[PDB]
Amino acid sequence: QVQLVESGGGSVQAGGSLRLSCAASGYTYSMYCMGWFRQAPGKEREGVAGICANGKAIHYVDSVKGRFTISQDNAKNTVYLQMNSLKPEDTAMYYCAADSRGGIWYEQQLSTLRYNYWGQGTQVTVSS
Amino acid sequence: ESQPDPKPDELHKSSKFTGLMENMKVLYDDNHVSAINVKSIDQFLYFDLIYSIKDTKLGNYDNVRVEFKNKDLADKYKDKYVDVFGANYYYQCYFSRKTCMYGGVTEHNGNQLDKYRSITVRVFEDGKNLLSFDVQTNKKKVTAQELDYLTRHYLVKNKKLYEFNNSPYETGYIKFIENENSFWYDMMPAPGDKFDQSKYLMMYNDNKMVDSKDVKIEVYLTTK
Repeated sequence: QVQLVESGGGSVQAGGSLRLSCAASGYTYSMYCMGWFRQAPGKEREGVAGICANGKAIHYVDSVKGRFTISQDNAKNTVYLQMNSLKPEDTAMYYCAADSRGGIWYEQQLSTLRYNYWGQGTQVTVSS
Repeated sequence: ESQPDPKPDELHKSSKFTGLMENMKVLYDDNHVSAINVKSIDQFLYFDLIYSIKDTKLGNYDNVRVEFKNKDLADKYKDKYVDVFGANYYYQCYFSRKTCMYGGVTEHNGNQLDKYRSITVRVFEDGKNLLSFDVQTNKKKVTAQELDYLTRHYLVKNKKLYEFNNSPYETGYIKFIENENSFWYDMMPAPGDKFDQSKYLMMYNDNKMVDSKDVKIEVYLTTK
C-alpha cells in the first residue's frame, strides 16, 4: 500500500518562505507523476505543481509561477515544494499526490483526476 | 490478399512531429492489460464490452472498457470466455478504477498451446538487419496488437524506439507476414504537435488476428 506523508507546513508572513517535503513509501516501483495540490475551506481542491518522467515535465498553476518550485530527489524518493514570496492567498491545506500512469495529459496534467494516491496534507498559513 | 507496402512519403516522419513523443512511448513502456479466461460483465456503448480485470501491480484499474470497430464484434464476444491483451489508455477514456483499450480479445477455448510459442522479430535499420529477437505467446490465434505491443515494448527498452521528446528513428513500420499475405502499421505519430493516444490505438479496434505458427515479424526503421 502506498503512503504519502507531507511536512514543512507553517505559519509565515507575507513575503516569507516555506519548503514542503513528502516522504513516499510502500510500493518499491517507480512513480511516474508526483505533484502538490492545495485546498482551503469552501474552495475546491487545486493543483499547484507537478513533476513527471524523471523531472522532464514540470507544470505550474499560473498564480504560483515564479514563486514556487517543485523538485525531486530520486535517491530519497522525496518530492519538495520551495514556496517563496508567500501571500495570504496561498493559505491552505497542502497535499502531495502521486500516480503510476504515464503521459502528459494536456490541460488535465494538474487536475485531481491525474493522481490516484494522496497524503493527509500539511497546513500552510500566511498572515498579512 | 496482401496489403501493399508503404509508398514513398507515406510513412509518418518523426521530425515532423513537434509534440512530446512521451505520450506514444508510455503506450508501450510497461503499459498493458492482460487477463485469462474472462467474460464481460457489462457494456457501455453498443460497440464495447466491459471486463472485471484487476491491476494487481499498480491498482490503476478494476474495470476495462474494450472497444471494437463495430457492433457485430461486440455481440460476438459478449458472452464468450476470452483472453485480453492490449495497450490501454486513461486520458480521455470515455466510460460513465477504469481504463480503455481497443480489441485484444480472443476466445480462450481451443486457442491455448501446451507450451509457449516463439516468433522471431527481424529488425532492420536503413535496410540492414542489426537486431533479431523473439516474442512469445500461448495462443494459436493471437492479435496483431499483442505481438505489436511485445515488439515495441522490447524496442523501447533496448533501442529507445521512443523518448520523451522524439525518436532516434525518422520512420518505422511493423510488418506481419503470413505465407504470401501481409500487412503493416506505422509506428510513428501523425505530423503536428498534438498526439491523440485514443485515436492512434483505434487501429487495433478491428481485433485483427494471425496464426502464431505461420506469422513472421519485420520491423523497418530509418535513422536521421
